[PDB]
Amino acid sequence: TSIMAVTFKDGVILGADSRTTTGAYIANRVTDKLTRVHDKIWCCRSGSAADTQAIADIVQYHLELYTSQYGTPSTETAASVFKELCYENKDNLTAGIIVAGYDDKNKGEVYTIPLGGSVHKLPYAIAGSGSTFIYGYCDKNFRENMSKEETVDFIKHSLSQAIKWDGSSGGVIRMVVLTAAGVERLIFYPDEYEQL
Amino acid sequence: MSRDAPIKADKDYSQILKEEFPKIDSLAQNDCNSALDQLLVLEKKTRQASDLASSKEVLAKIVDLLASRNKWDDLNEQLTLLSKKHGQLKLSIQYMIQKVMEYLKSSKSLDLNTRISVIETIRVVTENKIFVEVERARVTKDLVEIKKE
Amino acid sequence: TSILELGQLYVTMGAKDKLREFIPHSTEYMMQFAKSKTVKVLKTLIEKFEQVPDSLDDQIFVCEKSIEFAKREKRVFLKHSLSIKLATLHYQKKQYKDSLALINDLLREFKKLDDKPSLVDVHLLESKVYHKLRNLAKSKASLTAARTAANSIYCPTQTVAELDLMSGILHCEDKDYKTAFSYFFESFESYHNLTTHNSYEKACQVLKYMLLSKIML
Amino acid sequence: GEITFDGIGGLTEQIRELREVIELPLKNPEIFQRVGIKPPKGVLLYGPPGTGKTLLAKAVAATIGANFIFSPASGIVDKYIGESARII
Amino acid sequence: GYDRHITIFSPEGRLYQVEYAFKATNQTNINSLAVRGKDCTVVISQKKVPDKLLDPTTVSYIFCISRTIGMVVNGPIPDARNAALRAKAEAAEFRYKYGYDMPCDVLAKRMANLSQIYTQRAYMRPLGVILTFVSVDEELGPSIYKTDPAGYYVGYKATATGPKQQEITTNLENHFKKSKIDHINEESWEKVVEFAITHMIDALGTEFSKNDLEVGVATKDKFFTLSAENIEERLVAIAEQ
Amino acid sequence: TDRYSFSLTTFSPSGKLGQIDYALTAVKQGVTSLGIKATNGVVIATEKKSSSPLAMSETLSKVSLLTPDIGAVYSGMGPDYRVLVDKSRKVAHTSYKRIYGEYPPTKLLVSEVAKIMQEATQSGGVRPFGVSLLIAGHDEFNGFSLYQVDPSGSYFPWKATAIGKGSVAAKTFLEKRWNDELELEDAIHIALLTLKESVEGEFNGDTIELAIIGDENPDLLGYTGIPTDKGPRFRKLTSQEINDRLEAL
Amino acid sequence: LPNEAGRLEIFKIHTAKVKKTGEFDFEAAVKMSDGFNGADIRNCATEAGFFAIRDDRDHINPDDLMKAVRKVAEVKKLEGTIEYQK
Amino acid sequence: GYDLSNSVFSPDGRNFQVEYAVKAVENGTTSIGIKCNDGVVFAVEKLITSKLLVPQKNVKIQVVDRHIGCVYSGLIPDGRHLVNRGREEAASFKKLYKTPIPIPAFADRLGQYVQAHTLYNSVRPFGVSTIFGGVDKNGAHLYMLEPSGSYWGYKGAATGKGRQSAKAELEKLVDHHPEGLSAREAVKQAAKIIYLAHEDNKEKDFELEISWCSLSETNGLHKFVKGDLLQEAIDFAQKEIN
Amino acid sequence: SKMSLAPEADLDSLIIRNDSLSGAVIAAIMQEAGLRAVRKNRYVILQSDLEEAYATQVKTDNTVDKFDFYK
Ligand SMILES: Nc1ncnc2c1ncn2[C@@H]1O[C@H](COP(=O)(O)OP(=O)(O)OP(=O)(O)O)[C@@H](O)[C@H]1O
Ligand SMILES: [Mg+2]
Repeated sequence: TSIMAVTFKDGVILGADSRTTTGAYIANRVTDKLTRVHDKIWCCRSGSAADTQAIADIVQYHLELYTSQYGTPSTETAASVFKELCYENKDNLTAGIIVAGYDDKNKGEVYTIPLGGSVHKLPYAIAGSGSTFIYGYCDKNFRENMSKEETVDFIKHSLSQAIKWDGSSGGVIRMVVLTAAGVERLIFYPDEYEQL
Repeated sequence: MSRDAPIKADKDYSQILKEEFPKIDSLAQNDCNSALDQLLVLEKKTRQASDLASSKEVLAKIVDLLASRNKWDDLNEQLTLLSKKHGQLKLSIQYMIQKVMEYLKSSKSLDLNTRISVIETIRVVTENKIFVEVERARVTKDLVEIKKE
Repeated sequence: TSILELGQLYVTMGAKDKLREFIPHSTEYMMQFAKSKTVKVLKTLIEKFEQVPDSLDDQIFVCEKSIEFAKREKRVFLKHSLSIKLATLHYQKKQYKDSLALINDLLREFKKLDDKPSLVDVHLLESKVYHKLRNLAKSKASLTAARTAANSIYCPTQTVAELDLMSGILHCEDKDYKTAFSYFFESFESYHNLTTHNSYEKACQVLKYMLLSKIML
Repeated sequence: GEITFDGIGGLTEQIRELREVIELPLKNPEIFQRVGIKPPKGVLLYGPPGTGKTLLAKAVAATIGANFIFSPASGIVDKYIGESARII
Repeated sequence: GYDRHITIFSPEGRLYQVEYAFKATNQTNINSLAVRGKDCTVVISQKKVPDKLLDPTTVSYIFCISRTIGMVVNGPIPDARNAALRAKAEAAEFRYKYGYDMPCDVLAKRMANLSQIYTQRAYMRPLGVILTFVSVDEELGPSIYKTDPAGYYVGYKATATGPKQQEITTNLENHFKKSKIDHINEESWEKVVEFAITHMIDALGTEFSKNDLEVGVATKDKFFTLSAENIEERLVAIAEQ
Repeated sequence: TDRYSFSLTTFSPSGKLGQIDYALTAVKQGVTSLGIKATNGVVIATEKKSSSPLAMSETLSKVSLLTPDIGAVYSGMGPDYRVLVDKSRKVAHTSYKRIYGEYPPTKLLVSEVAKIMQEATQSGGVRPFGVSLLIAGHDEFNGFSLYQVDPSGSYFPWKATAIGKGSVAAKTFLEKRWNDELELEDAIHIALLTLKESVEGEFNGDTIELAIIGDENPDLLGYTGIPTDKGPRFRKLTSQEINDRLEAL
Repeated sequence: LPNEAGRLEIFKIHTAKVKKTGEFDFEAAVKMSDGFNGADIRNCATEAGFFAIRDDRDHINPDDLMKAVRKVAEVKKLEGTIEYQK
Repeated sequence: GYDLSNSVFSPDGRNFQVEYAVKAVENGTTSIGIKCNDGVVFAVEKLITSKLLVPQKNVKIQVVDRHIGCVYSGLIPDGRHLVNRGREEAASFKKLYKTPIPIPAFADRLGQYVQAHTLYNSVRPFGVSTIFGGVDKNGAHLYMLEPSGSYWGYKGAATGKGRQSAKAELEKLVDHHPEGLSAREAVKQAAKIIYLAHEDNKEKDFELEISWCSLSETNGLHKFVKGDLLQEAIDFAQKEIN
Repeated sequence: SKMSLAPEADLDSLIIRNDSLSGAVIAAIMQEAGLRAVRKNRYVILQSDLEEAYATQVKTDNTVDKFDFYK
């Protein structure tokens, strides 16, 4: 699996694949990894599917009550819930979560949560098993505060390389864009990026 | 409610535009609608006393509309719009309604104009009886003399 | 379906010799079924026959025949409903002797079987029979009974209208047009607002009685 | 202890409400003929003491100028049962 | 005889304790009026600003339970916050465990059951708030269900709450006599607000400010409140009609 | 602490438990309800009343489904029925659909719900639900049966019964109208007629709620293609259907 | 009992029943020294004439009065007046 | 009748016991809270009942998290117990969401707790009013929490005996500034109305304690105003009432 | 019958709203509606005058339908 999020001037764009391998048999190849735990904070799954999904439901539950009583969550606030649940179950559950959201105060932000439960703010994050192959490409062609169009192509190009080198990543490349402009889903068929 | 800044501000501006009243009045001949908008803001305030003070500025200005024998059609419309909006409670407009009637008497305006404007005044004060009553009977008595002829 | 649409045939129709003949043998067609849902139709069937006039003998004769089959193997409710109709038919046919005899007979047995709001009707019939025999002593006595029974809340608008109608008419004979007039207003409204299907005619009669009261006064 | 029409401040809304029952049928019982109701009679005043329930009574005696009475608390209570009835 | 002190029945077949809960909602003097539109449900409610030292924006009686369900609360403000918190907790629970946002009908019933359990405990006193839930569901359309401190709820064409709410009921009833349908047909949510305010003004015989009102509007799949500027536009439009 | 664990039910000195007498009073402040058992069905009926005329009574339910072939109807307090019917549904599923994998018998279910009442007269912080329920049903082991659940926590089988504040009137009406053999159609006509004398509201099908546990319906079962399996014996009648039966009295 | 600003309406009529150097600064202070009934407004007037007597004045000064409204209020904290009316 | 507990309820829609507990707060020390544009300036009267006492060592001011000052009046132990509970709550929030707890959020949690004890007969109603607020990313806030469990936003609040003097002059303060005053200015205005509220406590003599949380003075952290600046305010207030 | 009215006032949708009424208290409702009409300066009884009056002097009990969930 390959997941990333990258910040950009107007917000944050999210990128994922939709292949999920159990063994060599792909259980489903149209399966969306991009998860809504809040209207303007979404997340990306990797690792064992159940364990990440379970926590994401628990975080959606907890952030609903947070929004209705205590004001809205920031990208930071969401990331900590993920962190603290992974921390109590760092011996039992393994989850890779990239948490990305757009606030209007601090703009788009990326926090990543490894398997142990730690949170780290980064301008871009990559996680999974296919994203270890694209690390050097990602740091080198990453520009801070690119255009929306350049960020979309940027993640497309990185994940085409991820799919080139990982058999656990594939399917279509799905993207969610979190911005002030709204929440825009994009989708990329494999012919489109096997060239790009 | 929890702020007293609107009370202070309506008094300040009424002062300023009552010393700019001659500048406004001269502009009134160039564009009566331009002149009138200066004053309207004042009465969109929530202070009924300072709205009353600034309704005096309007009554003065609308002599020009009254005097003319085609601009009083807009006076009839303004009365209708002011009363319905909020009434600027219901104190401010009582003095306004009253002071149009005296003007119609000294201008010597035609029977037809006197009829229609006063007809608009009674359409509006119909269901109201917050103090309109007092004016309202004399206002209809003006129609009556015309309708005898 | 079969007996319901055959009464549509009957209701159409006009007062005809075939219609007359048909109905005392339509209770033979009714029994042919042997079903217990005859009850629901058998009341409406008779109601249709009453509505247009179909000769003195036949309308009483039909209704009498049904009553026999409403105790043959059927409910006490069905029987008693038809007795209320039989009694009204006799009154119109201007037999007051046959009307009174039946009325005295009905009402006493259903005090062992009292649960009935259908004796309210029987009281109002009883008042009308006495009034036309021209005794107002016992027309008043039954009418008083009927008012008491309708004080308890189960009564239709029709039922309250009938009570108002006789009460008004009694007081006119007592030479008081104040209390009569008060009932004719509420009686009148009942008929005016109850949709016309025989109500247009009674509403007309009540309006005249409202007006009569004010001439005397 | 007489005072002006408006001699309790803030409870002015209660003076207006009082005169509806008292002074409007007093001058003209005739405006209630049109209406058709039983003539307005009877008023109860109650409050926490010190609000001039009685101060109001002295105002509505003075302003109207009608015949006025007035009763001591317990000085129209006698030592004879039914002699204290006869007086009232 | 303690049948007024603990939650046990009297020989009148009534729980007095429970009746006293209804007599607290009329003491804070908040009136509400709620009508079902054609794409919205609108609820307008009084905001009492007593002093110059209260900040009116934090004065609330509209709690936003879920994304789509506002709740307006009539009666004491301590009990209001406890109820709002509970209602929210259960709704989030429902989304979590059944995988979709809680309907209004079912939310009314869930709070009704806990309020009944609070009239079944003799050491937990019921909450004395009457709760109105406004929504537009896509399974029931525009909806109002009003729950009470006893544990009774029923659906409503429109509803009112407060001490003078009998006066409001009359106006609304006439409005539904004429239309002969159980909701107002008007496709603009804004003009359903204007109608709602008209019926409130008739009932209470008082004209309103923007800070005398606090308005919540449930449109299709979102619940929001109007800010104080936006409320004034609606009150300006009352005159335009 | 919270030392309420002492019962709030106590014997009275002339015998009889005072708390449930008080709850029985609450049944006679509630609406009226009745059940007539036919030999080919059951009809149950109740009256609908509202707190506002702006309240809908098309969203008001006082007849509830416990299991598909078994319905309940109450007289008493609304709140007390509302929680308790949920508990009746719950215990049918935990103890006979997780153990015997099917919907419980009518006899069986009625007994279990009386246990729930019985522990609401035991211990502090509880008091009995002040309703009587009629539980009409059909099972495949005892046939049709009609029951009355008491706030005592006792039950009795009946042939026709009433509950509510107008119960005495209703059962005396039904005394003459019940026969050994009945039609379901006649049962409906008696049910609406009996309830006409005990309802002070309208007598339209809008405000009279009617439901039969008559013959089963396999087109409301939600699937087809097992003949063997049978559908809901319950059928709630909507308002127009109830009006047709009012004309058929 | 007089409202928050029903106390104020008595304050304007009872200050014309006394002498003053000028006092039109009631509005905040009386509102927030609430507790009074209508009879206690005229005891604030009399108590401002006791603070006057200390200073040796024959006028009510607002320096006299606003120590008065503070003092009349405090002695009235002695017992409630709790009543439940129909 | 109708005060024997708090599961009694009256036909008056009042709970009597809870109204009675507000009278304990009326017997407390005077305490004020001024909501400023950029913060809040709290001040509390600390009586000198003897020269035996040690000045500015008995705090009625306990900080919660780092940016929420809490100061109270009424029964001093009960309010310290209330603030102990809310310090645990502040920590839990910081645990779970890795951020300091907001002012509206802190208010809600305290309000449920005080609201709970006026329903249970196993736990005794509160007899405290607390005035608490601070600066978080959602602005400055000021909240007053009744023992009945009610709160609101405030442009000015007070509780204690000498709230009569304090409350009035806050109506003039809003009327001075209908867009509020500076954090700097509010130091000398929080001091000034404890000295005017020392006329409901003029039997005794007192020590002024002042604390603030404002963005522009301390950076949105709650700190104590101490040294020469505390003494500058005391010199200001001292002149006003003389 | 005693008083005049406008045909907008209903007498018969006021029976259900309160059941615990004595007749002197129905003489009170109507007499107070002729007081409320007079604050308008109306001499016919409106439903504004009659329902405003109805609400007061009819107090709230433990028997009435103001509180109802016993159905
Ligand atoms: N409302 C008020 N305004 C001015 N003075 C007042 C007022 N109320 C009372 N007083 C002063 O107190 C005196 C005595 O009060 P009064 O007997 O009028 O009160 P009350 O409300 O009728 O009390 P109670 O219910 O104990 O009879 C008055 O004559 C007057 O001097
Ligand atoms: Mg006195």
